[PDB]
Amino acid sequence: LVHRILPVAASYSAVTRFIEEKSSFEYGQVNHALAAAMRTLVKEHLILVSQLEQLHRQGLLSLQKLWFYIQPAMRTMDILASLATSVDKGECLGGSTLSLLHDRSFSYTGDSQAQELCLYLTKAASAPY
Amino acid sequence: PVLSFLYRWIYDGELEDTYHEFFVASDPTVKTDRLWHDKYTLRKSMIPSFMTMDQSRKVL
Amino acid sequence: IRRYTDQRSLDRSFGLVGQSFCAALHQELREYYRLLSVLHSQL
Amino acid sequence: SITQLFDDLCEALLPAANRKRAKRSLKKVAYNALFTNLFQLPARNKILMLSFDLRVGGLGPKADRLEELVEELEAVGSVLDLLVQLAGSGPPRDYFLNNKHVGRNVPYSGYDCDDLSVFEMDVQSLISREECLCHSMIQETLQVMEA
Amino acid sequence: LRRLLVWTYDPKIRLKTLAALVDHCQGRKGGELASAVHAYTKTGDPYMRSLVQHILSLVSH
Amino acid sequence: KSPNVLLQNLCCRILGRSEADVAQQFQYAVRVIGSNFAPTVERDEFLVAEKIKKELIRQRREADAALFSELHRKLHSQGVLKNKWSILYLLLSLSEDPRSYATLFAQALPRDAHST
Amino acid sequence: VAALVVDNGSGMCKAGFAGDDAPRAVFPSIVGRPKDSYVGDEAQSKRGILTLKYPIEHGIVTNWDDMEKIWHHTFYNELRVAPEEHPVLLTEAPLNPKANREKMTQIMFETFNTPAMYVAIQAVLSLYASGRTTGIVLDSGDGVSHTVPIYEGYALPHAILRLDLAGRDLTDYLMKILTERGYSFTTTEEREIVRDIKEKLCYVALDFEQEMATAASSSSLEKSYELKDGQVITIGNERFRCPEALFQPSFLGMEACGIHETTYNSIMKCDVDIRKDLYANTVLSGGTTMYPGIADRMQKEITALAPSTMKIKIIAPPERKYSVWIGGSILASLSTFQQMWISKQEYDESGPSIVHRKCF
Amino acid sequence: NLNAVRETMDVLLEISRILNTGLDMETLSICVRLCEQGINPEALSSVIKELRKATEALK
Amino acid sequence: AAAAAANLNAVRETMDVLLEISRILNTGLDMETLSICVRLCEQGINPEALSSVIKELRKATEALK
Repeated sequence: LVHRILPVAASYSAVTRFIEEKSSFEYGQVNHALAAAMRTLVKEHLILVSQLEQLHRQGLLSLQKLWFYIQPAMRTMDILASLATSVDKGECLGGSTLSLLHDRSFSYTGDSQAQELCLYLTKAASAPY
Repeated sequence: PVLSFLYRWIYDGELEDTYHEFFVASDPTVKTDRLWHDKYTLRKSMIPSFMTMDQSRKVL
Repeated sequence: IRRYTDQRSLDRSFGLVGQSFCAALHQELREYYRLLSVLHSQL
Repeated sequence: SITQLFDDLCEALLPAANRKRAKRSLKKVAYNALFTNLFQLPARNKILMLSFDLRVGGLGPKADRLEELVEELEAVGSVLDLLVQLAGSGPPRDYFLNNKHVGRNVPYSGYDCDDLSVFEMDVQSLISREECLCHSMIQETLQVMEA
Repeated sequence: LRRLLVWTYDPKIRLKTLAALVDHCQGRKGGELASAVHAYTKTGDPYMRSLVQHILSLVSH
Repeated sequence: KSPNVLLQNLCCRILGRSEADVAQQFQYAVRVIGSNFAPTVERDEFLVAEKIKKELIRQRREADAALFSELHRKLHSQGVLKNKWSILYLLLSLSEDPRSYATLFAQALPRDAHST
Repeated sequence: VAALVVDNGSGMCKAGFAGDDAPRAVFPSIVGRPKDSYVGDEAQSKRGILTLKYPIEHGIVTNWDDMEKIWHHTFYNELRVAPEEHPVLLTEAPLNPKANREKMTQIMFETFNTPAMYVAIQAVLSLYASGRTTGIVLDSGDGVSHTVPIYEGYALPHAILRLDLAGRDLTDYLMKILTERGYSFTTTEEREIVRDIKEKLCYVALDFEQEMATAASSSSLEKSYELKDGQVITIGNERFRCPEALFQPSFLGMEACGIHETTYNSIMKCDVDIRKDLYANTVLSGGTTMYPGIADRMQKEITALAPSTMKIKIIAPPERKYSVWIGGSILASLSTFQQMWISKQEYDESGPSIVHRKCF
Repeated sequence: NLNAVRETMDVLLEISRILNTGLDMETLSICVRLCEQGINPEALSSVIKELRKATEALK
Repeated sequence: AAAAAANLNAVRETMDVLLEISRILNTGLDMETLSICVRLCEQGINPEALSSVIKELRKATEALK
């Protein structure tokens, strides 16, 4: 059960480093504003993990309950980590990264709760371009 | 998904499925005036059974 | 149902209809985990 | 039409399925209330009173929506008087909301910190609702065992 | 509250900006220091852009 | 009574007019008092007394600056008004010289330094 | 204690019961005899001998024994009516009858002998279906009416729009006015066919200039009433001739002013706390509200009566022919409707049988 | 003309939604048609508030 | 009870003490308006807000003359 929930930790890990690194003045204006927009979701993840430990101090939270509460995070980090690595390997280190967001946005047309997260990022990161 | 194709195709003549899924499959090439006669087929394996064939023809 | 939705959330080829379907399966399956926590609660 | 509107409004208020003479009883309750009342400050001002005590509780843009969504009826005063006099009665997210890292020409501000304990209370609401819901499920099937 | 990590997370962008503006402006003066921050106005990140637009609007006076 | 109708009556006293006609002004007032409602500034009274004595003395009306000191004692003797500060502050803010630095001096402490 | 009703606002009947949405017996007001005793429509078929002398006139009872004849009629002959076993409610003419009220109250006292009862004020009982406390009382069938209901009840009206015509009185005149329109409709046997011709095909009377133009100048003409029931030519042109009663005194058989302008004058001769406030939410019944569509000209005349019109609107329900009785049913069957209540020996000590003294 | 009445019923929906009334699109649609006859709106509010109490009391 | 007089008098006095403080400050307020303003301020409200509005509503009132 531990191994089943751990992929959200590695999913977070990869976007902390993405937000950190792609801030730097090499990478054009667009790659900054993408790394910028993503900070919001690290806050929300950090907020979540705070309250669960507060719960745990009361004794009122169990690993099976954690496996329930984590589920929106499991999806919403993986929708981001699988976007970061596509900008690393793609080296879309210019206006071309908007193509990767527009394609990924259209791909999630079926998925609503995942589609808004992707529509947010392209609505944000396109502003400098 | 299937209405997100249809409710666009009913107003604006464009389609974008990668792994094929919508029923009004355009064939490639034949971009000349012959487009009107030939270009848009009607994929019989993929009309969604909550609509009739006639309907899939009206939207085509 | 888990092994099915894994082998269909892996590989992109399954299409938009495939995605919305496994999204519905994840959502309707999500409550079954809630119930299992309500059970896990008992001593 | 006139009398028929009181007829089917009573049917709308009657619940979905003894579906027989109660439909007359309720009509008598309607007529009683109507005629015991009949024998015994315009709308724009009325709604501002509600605009305000919304705007103090939180939820300011909703209050803004209310007044802009009805300055538009200049081209229904009695119709509005229904909604205000019935206002209390009813049955008991965004990413662009309060987020400085996005948009174009955001001005200087420095730390809000209340816009963070706001955000931190939302997430506390979404854990607390799903704990009270787990309490309302566990009692239900255990009660019929213990009874 | 996440052992503070939630609250520090927003300061920790401003301080990283200022220390890295300081080490970049080190030793300059005058119009050579008003130029030295006009360098940092060229960035996508609108948060960092807001600080440096403000600080330059001071220094440009 | 409740703040909204009191605020309407306020409008109807400063304006020379009746209740239905002034509703755009009441709309403006609702927009402005709304949100600006919690205490913005930490409120205590040794300061708001000084900030008025100083203004009367500045006007060379130095006797009124000692009459205030006893009117304020009387206002405080009777035990009715529990939020004195606001109505002193309001009257101060409305005051007029019968005939600009403003930032070097003591000011109200900012309250943002605390959380709730 | 399921209450009955009478709804005789004119020469008509409406047997209400248990507060149901419509009266059961809806026959026009007639009695039996030259068969020894019967009801109106039953005895009206044997026209050689068996008839009635209009025991109800156009607006009120013709004699004191006609009320007891109506009591011994379908009020006891039909629909299992038995006033000793449950309450009943009586209608009234404008400002009520006196001798017929005393005789019908004596019938309710001793003959039908009901331990519970209600009486009078039918033109204001229409208000329970009009849906507002102020209003105008154009709310009766048959040969007479007067639109003077209330301010908030209290028998204090301001609009006083009576006339020497009514929703079925003008229909009976317009049945004979097909003969005045040149058609072959002067016979007594054509009064049945022209009652269905001049109340159906004579639809939507309008302004006088357009009605004069459409009769001969324009190609409107009449309907194709060439039927075998006694129809030669229709009353579609008589719909255009009906402004000679609705806007002229004597050109189409009336005595007062024309029915739009007379109502306008009687609504002008009024107080300010009512009438205008009554016409802000007033609503009709009977043959006036069940009219063929000529009420829009009256609404136009009501707009033209006062330049300060004060948003004058008058409603007219399709169900109005029953709603004069259904309004009674509501007005009697509330949980506090004892304003016009008469009863047994708790109230019969002063005598139920008084005209206007005890029952008030 | 007519679609102005449907969008009127969208205004008169959403404002009844934020005023947190208990109402639904059927009752709204008829309540405006009663108000067009001049019927008193406080009197309508008096029947509507008591009819929801009886509606529950039937269980 | 007598406490409905004893406290009403304290209000009669606290109101005209304040009518003095407001006239030494040469403010425009009549006796009534001051009573609205302190009724507001005793509920909890932020004085900066309505003190700005009072001058704005005055500006509108005088500018139409």
